[PDB]
Amino acid sequence: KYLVQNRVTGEIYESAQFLYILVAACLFSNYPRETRLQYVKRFYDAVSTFKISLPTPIMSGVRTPTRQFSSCVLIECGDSLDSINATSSAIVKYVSQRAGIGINAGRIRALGSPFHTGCIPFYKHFQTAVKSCSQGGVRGGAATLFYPMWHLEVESLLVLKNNRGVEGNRVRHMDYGVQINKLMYTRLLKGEDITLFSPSDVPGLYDAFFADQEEFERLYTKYEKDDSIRKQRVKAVELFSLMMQERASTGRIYIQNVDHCNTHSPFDPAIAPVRQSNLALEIALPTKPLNDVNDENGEIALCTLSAFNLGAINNLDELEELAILAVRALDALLDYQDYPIPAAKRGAMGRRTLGIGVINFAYYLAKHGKRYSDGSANNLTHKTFEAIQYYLLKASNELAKEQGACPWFNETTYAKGILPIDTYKKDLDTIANEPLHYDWEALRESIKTHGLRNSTLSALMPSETSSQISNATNGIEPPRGYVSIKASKDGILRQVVPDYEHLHDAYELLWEMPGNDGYLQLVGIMQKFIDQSISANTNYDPSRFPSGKVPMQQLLKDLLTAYKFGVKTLYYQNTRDG
Amino acid sequence: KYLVQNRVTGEIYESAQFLYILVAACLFSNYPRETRLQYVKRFYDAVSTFKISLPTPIMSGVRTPTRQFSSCVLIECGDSLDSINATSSAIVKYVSQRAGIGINAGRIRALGSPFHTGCIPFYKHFQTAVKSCSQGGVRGGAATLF
Amino acid sequence: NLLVTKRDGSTERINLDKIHRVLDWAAEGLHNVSISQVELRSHIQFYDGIKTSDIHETIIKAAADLISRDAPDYQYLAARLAIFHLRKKAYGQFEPPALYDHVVKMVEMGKYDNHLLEDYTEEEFKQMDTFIDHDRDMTFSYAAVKQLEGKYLVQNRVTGEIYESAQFLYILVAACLFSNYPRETRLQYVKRFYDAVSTFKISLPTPIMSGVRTPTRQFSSCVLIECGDSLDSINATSSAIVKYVSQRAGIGINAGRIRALGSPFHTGCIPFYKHFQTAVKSCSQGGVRGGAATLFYPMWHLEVESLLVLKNNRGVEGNRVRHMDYGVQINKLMYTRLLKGEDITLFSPSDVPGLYDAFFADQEEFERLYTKYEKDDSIRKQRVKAVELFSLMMQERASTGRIYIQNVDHCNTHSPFDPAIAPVRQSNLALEIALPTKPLNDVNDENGEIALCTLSAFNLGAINNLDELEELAILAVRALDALLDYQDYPIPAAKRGAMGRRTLGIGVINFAYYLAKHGKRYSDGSANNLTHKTFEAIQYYLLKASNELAKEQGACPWFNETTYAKGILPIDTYKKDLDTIANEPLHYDWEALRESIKTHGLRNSTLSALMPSETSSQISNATNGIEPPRGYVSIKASKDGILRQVVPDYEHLHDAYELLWEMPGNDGYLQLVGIMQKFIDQSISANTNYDPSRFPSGKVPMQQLLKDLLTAYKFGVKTLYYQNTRDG
Amino acid sequence: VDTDDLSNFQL
Repeated sequence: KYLVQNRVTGEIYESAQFLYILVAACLFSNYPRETRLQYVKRFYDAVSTFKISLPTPIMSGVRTPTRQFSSCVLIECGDSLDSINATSSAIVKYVSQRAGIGINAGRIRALGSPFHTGCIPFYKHFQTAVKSCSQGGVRGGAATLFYPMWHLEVESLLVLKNNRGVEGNRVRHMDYGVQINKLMYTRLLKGEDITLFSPSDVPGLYDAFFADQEEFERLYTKYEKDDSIRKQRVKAVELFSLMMQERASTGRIYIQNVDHCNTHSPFDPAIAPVRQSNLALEIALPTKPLNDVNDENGEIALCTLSAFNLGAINNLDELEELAILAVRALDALLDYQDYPIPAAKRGAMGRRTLGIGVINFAYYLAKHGKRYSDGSANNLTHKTFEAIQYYLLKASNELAKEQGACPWFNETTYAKGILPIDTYKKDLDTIANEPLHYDWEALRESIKTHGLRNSTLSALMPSETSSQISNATNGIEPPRGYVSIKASKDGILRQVVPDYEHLHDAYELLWEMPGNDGYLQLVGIMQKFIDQSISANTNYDPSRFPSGKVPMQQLLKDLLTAYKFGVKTLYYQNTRDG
Repeated sequence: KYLVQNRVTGEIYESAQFLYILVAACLFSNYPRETRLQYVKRFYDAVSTFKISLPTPIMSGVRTPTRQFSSCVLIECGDSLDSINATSSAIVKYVSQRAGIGINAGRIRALGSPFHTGCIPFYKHFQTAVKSCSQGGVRGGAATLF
Repeated sequence: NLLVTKRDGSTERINLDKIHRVLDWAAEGLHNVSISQVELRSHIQFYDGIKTSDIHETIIKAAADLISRDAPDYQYLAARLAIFHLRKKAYGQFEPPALYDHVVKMVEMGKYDNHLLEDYTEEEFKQMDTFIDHDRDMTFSYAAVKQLEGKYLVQNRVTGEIYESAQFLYILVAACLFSNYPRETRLQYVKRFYDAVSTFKISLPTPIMSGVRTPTRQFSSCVLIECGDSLDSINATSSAIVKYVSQRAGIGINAGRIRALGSPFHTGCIPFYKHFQTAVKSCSQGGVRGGAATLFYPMWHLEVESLLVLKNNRGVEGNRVRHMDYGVQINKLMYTRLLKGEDITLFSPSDVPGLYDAFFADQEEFERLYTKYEKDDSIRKQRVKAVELFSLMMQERASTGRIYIQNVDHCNTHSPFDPAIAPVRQSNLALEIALPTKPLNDVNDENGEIALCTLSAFNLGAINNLDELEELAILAVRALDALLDYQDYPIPAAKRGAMGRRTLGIGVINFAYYLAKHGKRYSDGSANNLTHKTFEAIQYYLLKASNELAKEQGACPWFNETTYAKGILPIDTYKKDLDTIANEPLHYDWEALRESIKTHGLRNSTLSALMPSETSSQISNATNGIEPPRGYVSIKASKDGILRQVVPDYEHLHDAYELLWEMPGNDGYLQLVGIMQKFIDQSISANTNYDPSRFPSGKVPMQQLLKDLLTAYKFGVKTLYYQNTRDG
Repeated sequence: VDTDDLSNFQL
């Protein structure tokens, strides 16, 4: 899926270094002769020696006649048929180019409102839209759909992929992100009730849920008293129980902490709130609904991705040179790639958002004699991710000085002199004491002055195909075992975790972890520095629990733990089997 | 189905001959004042003695503030994503007003073509559009695909 | 910084040093345990504002999760951490209050019985406080402490409050049982009984462990009821059951006298068995959980074929009574019929006068009457092939595992009771109790007899040699005999049985462990003479204590009905074939004891019975009863996580053990059960065991089932309890 | 689920 080849005859036309050199060439084509080839040489070196990892669409496309490189899109739906249709048409367009979709559909009014018929028929429609270009209707095209926990129709929505219901009650082939904030959790702890409203019956309520927490607090309590308003009342424990139950059995009912996404964010939630995520739960960008597929007032969020290989670098100041290369390569791509829907071009040219993450982290901790589960890797994670975010911000800063900041820069918290080191969850101070090694105060000013080329830089995405290229452990995840097995018509494909020979004892394989606490702390410490979010998983081995049944108590506790350490999103829940 | 009434209080406001006369008065309202009431009387007579049968949407709506009376639409889909999307949007709009649909989807190219993935995924997408405004994707909204 | 929410409800700085100290104190003298490891696994779970109680739960569980064959001392680390948590829960600090101050407070709260204060002076509580060694708490295993916290320690059932610690439980249990002793000897008896139980030499059963010292007087946990062949008797039996199960007793029911379906009980036994079932389950949380029974009947009953399949889960509802266990009753003649490949004749008890009685008491009278009635063809009778009947029984025994065997002849020829006056005609739930009974006409019929038995056990792993049993037997007999006078009796026929015969059942725990440390095994015959040696010591010293007690306090009212009264001893009446498998001679003066018994009699009509123990032996980390363990580590579920127990002294003895499935067959174990029964007054809860994978095609041959049945018979085995089949 | 066990947690 990389080398330029004849799809029908099976002819291969090139080799890996031609791919690498030419990918460098196209991304730096427009640079001045003065510096052009030097940029090409050093970017080639960085990717051919596995220091920078590039995603599939770039790996197979850049240098060919195609300009289709967007692989993740975020679309927000308004509460009207026109918006519903625009959303649907945008999806169809992007999935025919193989993009993964994140859809915010929480604004659609509930069944029985003054969408007399409700959300679900429309969710089915988005499903068919997503699957409209799939080899049979299962293979290819994927989506996660997002909605608030307090939506009137929530109980119906939580079971949407429960494979044991009735057809018109089910939309099984999308994943879901349930959206929560401080107040919902408090209601859980205090053992109280949650009130369910349709968005339409509570003016200003949906907006506050993301932007202003104490405004949300006021309006919620107000509308809980006002008994002319259509409302459903449920026990907080039964709602969270239902969600976590559905999360446990399908493994794909996700969590987004909307307050964390806005209090600790590169965006001012009053002007550009973050209100959803993407397919895999690491992208966090602002959006606006469309009236029409071509509505130049809407905004569809896009993000170009890449990764640093933490196993190919010898020390952390190598990241300076690498961050420069990564930022400038990806920022050039934004100007190179096609945009099939005008609202998406708006998002990309307005904000110039990037998502640059890591691969080979398990390997990295291994060779430093650290582990996931015990807290032994906390200060090293803090040290490592500080270096990453500081050097990314520096590159985008030098680029802003060179080529001008991004059109909508003034909407970032960055523009106001505020940094991630100012807005992070306070409880992270109780679990790591590494101090900052870089001049965050010089950088604050240099940002106040010249701004940033890109509104976001960092996001921790899963990688699977990408990290195979450089024999790397996937993203920030611990491996399941020493050898990874894959099927192909060419026979059984095996991969052995890097430097197994010297490090087999150093690794902490996934199921060796007594619980989730260690890993969730590392995800917290990471999020301190990450612009967007992280694709974090929760994991449970039934055989560590009485009668092989995972207690709800433990599920709820770990959910709250992630919350406690400022975790923005929770992705897959894996259950060991056998 | 026919007499103006309250949904909630279930209270009924008119009798049949008021329905018949006003349907007439509405339809013939723009006629010149030398033929108008003559047409109204003769049409009133035709329907109230069962010689002309009027469809449900007219029978229930003509005289009220609504203007939704189209009960049957026919949409042709072209062989492109732009057209497939337009067809889908139009179906959603019309099924929300309770219209029945005829869709022509013959021009969509077959599985394997240089679209590539075939008609059936697009048919499903028409089906969800058709059912986008009903109970639980089963009752309400009907279509025939050609 | 990390903050901790205290007992009351206010924050405070986390104190990592105090946690480390408690762990270091807990680890004293333990081997192969990493404090550091336990620190890492629990600290990661902490968070800002953590309740102080949850820190202790986290460290305990953290230590508990490390319990393993390689590092078994985590059993004691976790245990001590839990003891330390329980002290702070009960008293607001590690140090228990003074005994008197505690007793006073508790009686006032309605949690301890107020007679404690009447029967003892404050100075007497001061003296008792000096016997107490609270550090004995450090000697419990983790699973032991879970049991204490679950169902022993005086606690608030609803709030979950714990009010006491294990030594207060032990001292006070001693106090109540010796309350009525003369000052001369009273406190010395209390001190030595406390020592014996707090150092695990004597094991006490649940009802005594959780009750004695509280306002309750409900201590009877096993009852034996015999049903007569009338509706009045049927109803009396039913009412007695309901009464006892509401107090949680296990029931043994003899229902073999009820006439068969079609007699001149036109409708038959089964509707009545269903009734006894509902009676047994009348106080059960859903109708499955709690209240248990074994029902007994003769193999030759006319309705037997219907009865054998009663728990076969694949029949029709009115053919099935699934939630009781069954004991099939057999004698020499039935077995002979099997061997000789002949027929067995089935009669209803009602059509054969004198036949049912002889079946238990007089074997050759049974022989005569049986053959007589087999000829007399006016008598309603069914004829079946002996092989098909035994096949059916053993088949049902194999698949449910709970169709039991009682050898009624062995229960009467080798018995502390004269079968002409007081025959043994049934057993209890678990098949170790063997006492006489008489049917009731009414729940309050003062002519009926319901058998009761108070239980206890010697820990064979806590004693250094066999003459320690003298001092221990004295303590056990006198403690249990006092209880008989202390406990309530809700049904007059039961009070009759207990005050008439004063029957006790004192057995063993930790036998597998005991054989292990003597380099002996179960399956090869290597433990025969040691078993003979060990159980001779047990029975001789029990009889001696009950004899000294008879001299001190008078023999039991119905003593004259025992074979003991007639000068006959267990060493006179045992199955003769035991001479072909052991040659240990007798080490004690059985002839002096014979005379001293002829003269002064016994306080108690029975003393010994080998009962299963499960909960009890957990308290002292002991292997269960006389059973070999299944594996080195025993796993249990609880809402507190996975509970592990490691067989005692695994470190030095792993090779010495013979785990259950390591046994090639049943022969070795059945011989040890035989040799034991030589000395046991009552019976033994013996099991049969089969691993399908030792047999062709994984199917256990009936030939082997029948052979082992006959082997048990051959060595004088009275009862056969569970059949376990390995799975997987 | 135990609401008392949860309720201690500080968010």
